[PDB]
Amino acid sequence: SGPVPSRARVYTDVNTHRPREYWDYESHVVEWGNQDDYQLVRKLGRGKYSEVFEAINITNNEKVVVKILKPVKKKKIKREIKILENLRGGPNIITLADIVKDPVSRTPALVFEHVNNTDFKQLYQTLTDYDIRFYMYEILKALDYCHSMGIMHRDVKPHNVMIDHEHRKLRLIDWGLAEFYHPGQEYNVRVASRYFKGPELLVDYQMYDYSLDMWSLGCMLASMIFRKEPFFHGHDNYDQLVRIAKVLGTEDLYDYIDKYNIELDPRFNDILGRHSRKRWERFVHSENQHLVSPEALDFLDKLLRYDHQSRLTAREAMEHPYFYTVVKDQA
Ligand SMILES: O=c1ccc2nc3ccc(O)cc3oc-2c1
Ligand SMILES: [Cl-]
Repeated sequence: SGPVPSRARVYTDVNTHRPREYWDYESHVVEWGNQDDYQLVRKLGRGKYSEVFEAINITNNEKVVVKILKPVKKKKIKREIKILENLRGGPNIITLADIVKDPVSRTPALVFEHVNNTDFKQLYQTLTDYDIRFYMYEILKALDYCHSMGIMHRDVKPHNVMIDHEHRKLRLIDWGLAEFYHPGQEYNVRVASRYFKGPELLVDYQMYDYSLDMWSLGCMLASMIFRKEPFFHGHDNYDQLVRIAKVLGTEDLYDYIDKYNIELDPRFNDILGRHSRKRWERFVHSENQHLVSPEALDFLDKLLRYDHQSRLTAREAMEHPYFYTVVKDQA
């Protein structure tokens, strides 16, 4: 019969009402700077798609971050570039400073404003309940903006959230997998990290939307409040759904399949089986009690849903009682 089509509850036609140039990144022309304006100081870390270095700008002696892209299809490079330019200036969004071509490998290398190289994974152990709500609110600002700009991150994870805890700044990075949202378009499910992949990715439902980022956010929230990184610890893409099914229950799962008429892989039918929907009070123990609250659990539950349309939008999430104390202090 085929899968039931779906659309985004919010920011649905935002790209349609914008000029071609905005979302048609293949036609985007790139103005290239010179690497002889930058000197690499030290490697900040390696990656699957790029190498990252701390660098200095020999024109104003300003510290920057250079991301030397590994060989990948031209349009994917233009995509990341265009998305960065479109989201530039947004709340908690990383700032692409300059676009440069490397002398040695002759590969493009994005230059970003220098942000305190503190990863979200290391700080997890030291976060108080308030710090969690605060930074989750900050991420929600970045997510709501890019969603409003018709852009899905498709790779939300702690490894992609830089935070300057000293000044309480936060930046959402790595937009290399980000894509523009168009109503009706079927996308590639092979995105994001395994532990943060939403159900529709695991069951191969290609017509997803902004809601994908909300699931990944839910996975982060769970890991923080329950002190379990990662929360859903699957071995592969099949086992990942099983780990989820053992928590959210198999009942809602097959109903999600039924609703959108999803052709489920025969493999799942053997490993899924039957599981009840666990209460969140189960994952609570003496070490994480101070992070768990009735407000937290209610908010977390509204993120982790099989049905992507059932998940809260980025704006709705910011209106949840869980952030009441945070919104107050900011005013
Ligand atoms: O201070 C930093 C450190 C690493 C960074 N890695 C990035 C990777 C991708 C991207 O789009 C932006 C990035 O910005 C960074 C800023
Ligand atoms: Cl229970």
